[PDB]
Amino acid sequence: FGNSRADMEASGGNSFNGKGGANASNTFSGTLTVTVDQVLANGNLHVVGEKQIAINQG
Amino acid sequence: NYGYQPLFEDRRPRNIGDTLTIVLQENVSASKSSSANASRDGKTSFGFDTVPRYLQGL
Repeated sequence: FGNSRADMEASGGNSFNGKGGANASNTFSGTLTVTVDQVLANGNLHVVGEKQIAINQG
Repeated sequence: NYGYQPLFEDRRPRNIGDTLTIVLQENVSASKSSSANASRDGKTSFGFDTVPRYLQGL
């Protein structure tokens, strides 16, 4: 053990941090009058409708 | 003719083309964590500050 033959010192480190995420949203509010353009075999009604508003510059 | 229709039974989809309302309500959350540690400390000493004569050679 003389002459620092067995003296030793070591250190080590390892680090990892990952993360992730996502999100989506949508809202819609209004009222629209549509018209029936087809009646299906079970009585369900296909409906289509369009509202066009022009206010000033569009 | 749309066939036989029950009077008091709740309106359910029964055939191809029938509609059904799905209320999407999903809430999933999982987590895990762990750790481990180990430690060891050792100190040792011996000193002869004053050595009597009969012990000198040792």
